[PDB]
Amino acid sequence: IAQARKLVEQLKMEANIDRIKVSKAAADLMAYCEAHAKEDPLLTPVPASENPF
Amino acid sequence: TLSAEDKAAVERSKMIDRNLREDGEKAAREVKLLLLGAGESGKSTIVKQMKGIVETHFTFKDLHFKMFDVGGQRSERKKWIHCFEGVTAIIFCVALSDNRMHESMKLFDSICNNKWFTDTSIILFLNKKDLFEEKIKKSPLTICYPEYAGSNTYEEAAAYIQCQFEDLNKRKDTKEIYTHFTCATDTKNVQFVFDAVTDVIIKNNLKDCGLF
Amino acid sequence: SWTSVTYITVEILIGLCAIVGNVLVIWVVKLNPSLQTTTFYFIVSLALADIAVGVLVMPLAIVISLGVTIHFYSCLFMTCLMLIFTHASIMSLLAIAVDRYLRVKLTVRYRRVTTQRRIWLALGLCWLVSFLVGLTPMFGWNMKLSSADENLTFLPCRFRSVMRMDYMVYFSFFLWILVPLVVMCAIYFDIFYIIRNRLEFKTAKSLLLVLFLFALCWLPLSIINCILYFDGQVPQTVLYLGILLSHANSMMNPIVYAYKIKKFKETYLLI
Amino acid sequence: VQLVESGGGLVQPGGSRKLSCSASGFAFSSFGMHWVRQAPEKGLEWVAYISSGSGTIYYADTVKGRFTISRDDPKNTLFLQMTSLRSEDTAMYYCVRSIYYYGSSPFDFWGQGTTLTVSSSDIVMTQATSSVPVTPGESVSISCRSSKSLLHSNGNTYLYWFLQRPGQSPQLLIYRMSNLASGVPDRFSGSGSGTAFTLTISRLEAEDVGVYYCMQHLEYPLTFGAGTKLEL
Amino acid sequence: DQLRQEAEQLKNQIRDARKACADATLSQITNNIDPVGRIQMRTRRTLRGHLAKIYAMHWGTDSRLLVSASQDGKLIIWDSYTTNKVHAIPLRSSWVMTCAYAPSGNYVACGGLDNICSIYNLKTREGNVRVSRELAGHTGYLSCCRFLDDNQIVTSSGDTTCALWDIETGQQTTTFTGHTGDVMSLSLAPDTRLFVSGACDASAKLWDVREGMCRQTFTGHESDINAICFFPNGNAFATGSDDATCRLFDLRADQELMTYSHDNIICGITSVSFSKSGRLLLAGYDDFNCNVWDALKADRAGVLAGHDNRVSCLGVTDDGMAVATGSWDSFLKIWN
Ligand SMILES: CNC(=O)[C@H]1O[C@@H](n2cnc3c(NCc4cccc(I)c4)nc(Cl)nc32)[C@H](O)[C@@H]1O
Repeated sequence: IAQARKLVEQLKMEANIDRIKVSKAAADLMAYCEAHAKEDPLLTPVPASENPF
Repeated sequence: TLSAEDKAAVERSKMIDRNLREDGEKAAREVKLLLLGAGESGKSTIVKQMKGIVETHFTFKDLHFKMFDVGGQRSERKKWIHCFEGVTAIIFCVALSDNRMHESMKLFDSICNNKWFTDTSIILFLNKKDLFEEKIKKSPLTICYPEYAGSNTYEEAAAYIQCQFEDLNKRKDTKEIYTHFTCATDTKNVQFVFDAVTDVIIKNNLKDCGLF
Repeated sequence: SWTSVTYITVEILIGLCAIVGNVLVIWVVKLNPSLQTTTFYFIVSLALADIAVGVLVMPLAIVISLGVTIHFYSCLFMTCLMLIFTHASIMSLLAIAVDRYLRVKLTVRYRRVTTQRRIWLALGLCWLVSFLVGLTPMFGWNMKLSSADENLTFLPCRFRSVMRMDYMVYFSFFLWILVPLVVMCAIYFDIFYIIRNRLEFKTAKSLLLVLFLFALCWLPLSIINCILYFDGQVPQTVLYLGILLSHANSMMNPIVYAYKIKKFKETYLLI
Repeated sequence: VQLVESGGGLVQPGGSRKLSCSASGFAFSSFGMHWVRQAPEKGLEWVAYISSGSGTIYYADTVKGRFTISRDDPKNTLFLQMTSLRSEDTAMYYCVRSIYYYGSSPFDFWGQGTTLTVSSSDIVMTQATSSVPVTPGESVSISCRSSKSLLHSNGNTYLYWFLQRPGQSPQLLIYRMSNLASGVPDRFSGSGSGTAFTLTISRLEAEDVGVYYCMQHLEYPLTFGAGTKLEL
Repeated sequence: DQLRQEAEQLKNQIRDARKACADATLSQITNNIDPVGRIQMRTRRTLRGHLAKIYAMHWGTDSRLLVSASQDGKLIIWDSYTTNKVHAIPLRSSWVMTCAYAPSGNYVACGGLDNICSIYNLKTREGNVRVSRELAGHTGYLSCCRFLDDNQIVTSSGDTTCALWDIETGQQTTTFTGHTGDVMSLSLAPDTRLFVSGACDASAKLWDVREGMCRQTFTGHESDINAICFFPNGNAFATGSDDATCRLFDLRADQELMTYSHDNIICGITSVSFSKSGRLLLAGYDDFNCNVWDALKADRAGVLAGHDNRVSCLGVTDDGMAVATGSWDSFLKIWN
């Protein structure tokens, strides 16, 4: 009576959850990896004068 | 090109390196023994008989042993056993009284078969011997293991069980099993562990040289 | 002559084999960091000794045979280099033997007595004794000590022209070739008796192969020498045979020491 | 933490005095130790230095080879043995601890000092004045100038601001031009660039009075400033 | 039955609400975007000094400080520009499974099989590193200490529950339950108000650190999840199983965005990290090497291959200037 009640209540909040979808948030990961591509020292390597290692 | 302070920093880094190397050496002269077994298998009896994770440190004949007990693992998912590579030997405890024997057998198969424990010898113990016969009289290995057809005496059945556990070893080329039967009351449980770890180490040394 | 051509060709091929083998042993030991411990320290010391016995003592020996008119002393230098490198290989083999005896005899106490410093100190002591024994002749143990010709300055280079026979017999062989063999023999006999009593024919097979290949390759040229010294006679082809046997031990050592360790067997097969 | 020295007193010239610095309350075997001195009513002057483990030992070129430095690490006792003493060696001598790692405050705790009295290239740092009169509640700016640019290639500007209240030992305020010390009031601030260095004290209180000091670490011998005294 | 019917139709029709509004896969849109080639990264620094397996590692907040925790009971703070050891802390237990660095550089938390999350203080008045607070109260082994502030930290455990503690008092301030296996990992969100946790029941779950709320559940693997990290903008999180699959799930789209497995891979992932642009999803493997995967096309754009044992820990700096890796051969190797 109260053993699976908290489980179905967590499923009620997992029913009422933000539904930004697999193509609504797909362009959010491409926007983050595109607009910050110049700041990444591993994707685009830094010149060997600005390299502290 | 070092600044006045970088020189003292590098001196401190070198002093830290010296301390790490000299403490490692001290940590590499210690015998690491994993402790395994099913419940009520005398793990608790052996740790007391022996001279989260519970570590028991004891010195025997100039060998410093760290025996690590992981029975307290809340749920043995065993995605943490790989942390026990390198251990000199896995001390596995079983009790003739506890077909809990079939539970112990499946555990023994599991430990020997691991990709992490293929080179590590196993020291299997049947330490207690004061209640291992009074049951055999009333009930041999027929009740738990139907296949046995030998004399329902202590020595015959105990030897058969020992052999059936030994049979679980699927590759006898790399590792060895050292079995113990002598009563737990005599204080020789540690001495047997000492002989086995000595042997494991002697063989590890000669195997590296190529002699083995 | 045919004998000279045969001796030169066999010597060069054997030396090339020794160099290639020891180079491959060193490549294997360095590629795998797991193979960087005491036993592999001794093995790589023997590997360098063999690279020296194969790189210099192989063309050093061809030059000595040709007998070009090189300075009396320039020849004694060539001979002493040969003696130092060969005695170094023999001492590396006696070191490997002693390390195995210690591991088998010291048991666990082994790692508490054998540290890296003591290992480099023993390898160095071995190479130093080798240098001393091989270079002793320049300090008076030369044919010049007996020549009434203190004015012989230029001559064709023969091992006979610059080396005194009594040394190659009473000093080199009886002290630095026979004694290593007797001590390695007793060590491996005890190591086989201990490993057997604890447990095994694989242990018996390796030790005998090693003692079988050292003795076979260092006894026959040595006895050519022992006989010549004591008034006997020996065909020239027998002399070439002994020389080739020693320089062949040089190349045989890798396959019977380094390829006996399962780890070095696994790394080498991978490569 | 308690550094306390001994070996002070009157000596005639030509003699040899010796000083001990007993430490109580920290790990003396992990700290480098400087000996600093201060002439009567003139100003501070660095003397010697001994890095942890007795490895690096430096001196001032005034008495280089004329003093010697000793250290007892499992007893926590630092010694300075002076061999010949003229009428300039008379000073109050301080024993300062110094730990060097990335981000440390390496002139943090100063000893209580001891009085020694004798009977009768290098970077120059200049302080602008010797006395500034002020009342509480007034923000004061002190400034000092250096010969070379103290800004190293690391980015660190090795300038140190100390304060010596009257009758007391000095106390670190700034350890790197613009870096406060351990538990000093946040009223103080340090700024400047390369050679010109200013310490701004907003909301001056009654205790802030005393002789201020600026010192470079860039070069051994460590050279102190002349000493600006705030007056009230 | 009634509640079983309602829970079955709840999960199936919420999955139908996900599928009916599921427009397309992540690759179907990013297919026309050009790849990045072969990111041949070279070992610049090779930190040595540990004499046992290295189990975890955390960067400093200034992209220079570092902590590495090893099996021989040692915690080492490295200056990663000059390869100098800033600090060496002896660890009450050699059974060290995880370690963390404070975001202010003041404290360092480390724990493992002894169920106790020790928290050490580096910026002391005495010049040594003493244990500030031993957080005890877990019934099993510990994993992923993660500092929120200097007085707040979330620690995962094998008790099927994670715990938000309070370093001042020392109590378990918030308890997150809901797993059916041993939580192996957690990763704090960049805004430090949420976290995700992956456990041995083949399922992760997004939790709120404020209310103790089970906000979202994630599934898709066949085996346990061994490590986890967030996409640097805090809207997606990639895990790594023993299924030899790294997977990228979106916190809002409620399903896995895409899988990062290759057919040639034999063994499972031990560690997962993200570059600063979110364009190189690194992954340490048990095959003795890590793979820098292009996080949008799932192609291995480079292999860091310098270790002699299985990779155990990865870490990318706050600016993205480096990739520290640590493995069971006692060597952390920086790659730039
Ligand atoms: C331990 N020895 C070595 O390592 C090297 O010694 C060299 N070697 C030894 N013996 C000989 C020999 N004996 C001729 C001979 C001897 C005595 C008396 C008279 I008269 C004549 N002739 C030559 Cl051309 N080389 C020899 C050989 O190269 C070995 O590598």
